[PDB]
Amino acid sequence: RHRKVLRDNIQGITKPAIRRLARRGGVKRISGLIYEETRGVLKVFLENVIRDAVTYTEHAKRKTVTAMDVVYALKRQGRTLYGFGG
Amino acid sequence: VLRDNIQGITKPAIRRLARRGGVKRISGLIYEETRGVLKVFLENVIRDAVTYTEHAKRKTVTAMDVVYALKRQGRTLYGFGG
Amino acid sequence: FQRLVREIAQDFKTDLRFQSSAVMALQEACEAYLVGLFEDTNLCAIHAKRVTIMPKDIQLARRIRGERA
Amino acid sequence: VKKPHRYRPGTVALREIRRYQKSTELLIRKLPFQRLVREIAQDFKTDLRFQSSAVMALQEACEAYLVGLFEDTNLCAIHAKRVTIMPKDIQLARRIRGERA
Amino acid sequence: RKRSRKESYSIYVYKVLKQVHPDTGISSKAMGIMNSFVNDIFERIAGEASRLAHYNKRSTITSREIQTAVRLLLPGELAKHAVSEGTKAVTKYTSAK
Amino acid sequence: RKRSRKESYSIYVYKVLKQVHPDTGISSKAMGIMNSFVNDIFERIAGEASRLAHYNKRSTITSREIQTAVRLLLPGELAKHAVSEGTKAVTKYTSAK
Amino acid sequence: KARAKAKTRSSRAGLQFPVGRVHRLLRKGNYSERVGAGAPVYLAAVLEYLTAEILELAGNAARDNKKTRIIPRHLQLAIRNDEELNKLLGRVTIAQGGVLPNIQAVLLPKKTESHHK
Repeated sequence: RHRKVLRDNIQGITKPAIRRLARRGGVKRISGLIYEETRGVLKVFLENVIRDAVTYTEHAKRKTVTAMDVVYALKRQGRTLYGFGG
Repeated sequence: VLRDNIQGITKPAIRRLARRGGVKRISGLIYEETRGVLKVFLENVIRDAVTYTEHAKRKTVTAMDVVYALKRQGRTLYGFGG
Repeated sequence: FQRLVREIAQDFKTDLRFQSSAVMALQEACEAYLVGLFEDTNLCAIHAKRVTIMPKDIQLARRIRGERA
Repeated sequence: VKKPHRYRPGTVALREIRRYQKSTELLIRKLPFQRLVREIAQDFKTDLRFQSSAVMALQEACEAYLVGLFEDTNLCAIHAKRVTIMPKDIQLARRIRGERA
Repeated sequence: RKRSRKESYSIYVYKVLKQVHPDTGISSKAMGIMNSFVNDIFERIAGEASRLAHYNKRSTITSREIQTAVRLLLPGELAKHAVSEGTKAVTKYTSAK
Repeated sequence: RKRSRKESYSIYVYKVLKQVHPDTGISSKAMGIMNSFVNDIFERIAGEASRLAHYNKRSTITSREIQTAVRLLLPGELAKHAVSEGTKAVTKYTSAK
Repeated sequence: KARAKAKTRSSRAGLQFPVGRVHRLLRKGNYSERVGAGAPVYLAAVLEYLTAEILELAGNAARDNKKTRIIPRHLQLAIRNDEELNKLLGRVTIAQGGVLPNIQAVLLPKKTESHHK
């Protein structure tokens, strides 16, 4: 058998979920090639933020990533986040 | 005769700038809109500049005020000190 | 989303753990970012007299924001 | 030779592109820009004086900003299968950067 | 029995809310939002004031510097009204010692 | 006779330039550019270090914090080579007291 | 007393950038209450490395244009042609710098500009 669920990866971010997301942005009609590209885009964003978060985590000699690290890592990219402390 | 002075930013100079930006062909209506856009940018900067100016109780605008006001709008500028 | 984060984090540092609220915060940030991106995408699409967004629109929007990659 | 030599439309524009892209000198004249700055600053505070280098710095900032704007505008234009930029292109780019006004 | 102590701006936000809309409540998440918002604005203003001070080789942050930073960061009418409130506050505080 | 004193990083840049390209000069404007560049990077790094310290309730800025800030701000290979140079410098300084 | 003769901290570091001036600039500037001895050496090395990289690329462009003296144009050319530096300075304007030569392929005329009969 070969499942590895659909890639054991980003492909669990299913199509209709992206559809709902595009619906939030007011969009009506989407092409079939969008999905994959969006996924790649998402990955890049996450990568950068997570990297920074992990780096903050590494400075405190912890093995648990806290919310605060995510907040700060987001703040440095100009995407400050409210509602989780800081 | 003077013409609100925004007209000192003439057509051919704007054409030249657009040429530096890779533009080949320009409609006639661009000019007015561009002028307005330019005005807005300047206004914001100078406001901040003058604010820094007002804080020192000086009457002479210095480069540093402009540099700071530019820095705070996310358009940091190099080559005039600081 | 948990599994995705865990995989990517594993490739930078091993056996990390994540609090739930951190995952929630990443979820909020990602969804807000994507929403904004689709918004600019849709505007770029409308600019070309279309109604269907396409990859080049997304590329255009991200290139203009400077979120290059 | 009888008729004047005449380049086709677009070629001289391209010549202007390469020439101005090779060099660096400022394109806008000093004095009008001085008068512009002086007028606008007067409307906020009176009898202000300006150092020359500040004016030069504003000139650099303005020209770099405009260049970047035209670049994004041109990309937007190409995206619509056109070559002519129009106001809605500029509005689009500016609306995307967040430079709303 | 060991116990810590985390401060916030909650209680004060609650007071203000009861002043402006007596018959209205507010959830914990939103109060957290307001807490983070207050912290963010505080950080921006103090940092900007610091930068102004350092640029003019003055070692004291005063009301003047705060006022300036407010005019820089915030736009228009919001700045004017807030500045009004600040000036009124200083005038009241300085008199009734 | 009154006279001031404005410091800059000019001379050090000149040394570096002669080290890397002996038969080469540089104009004043570019030197000013390099001066501004240096000051900007200095400000970013120190500011970020400060923010890291304040977030972990540590009141000392050490080499560790700088190293972390560098890995945060700069991307990839540039960071790696830079970090290596810095580590080498610390290792040389600490030994030859 | 003995008063061993003072060599610079830079010389201990084998660097050309200074250290002491950086230490002063960290104490004045409200970055932290106290500063450790190791930091400024690290920071100095970072500054020197970056500076060397920039000037290296500049000198390369300089030789390409047959000019022996570095001017700002060269710096802009260096920065925009290296991906990483462009990322660092993506929202930075260099005075007297201009931009890179670049025309989108689509707006040129077609290569069919020759014999057509």
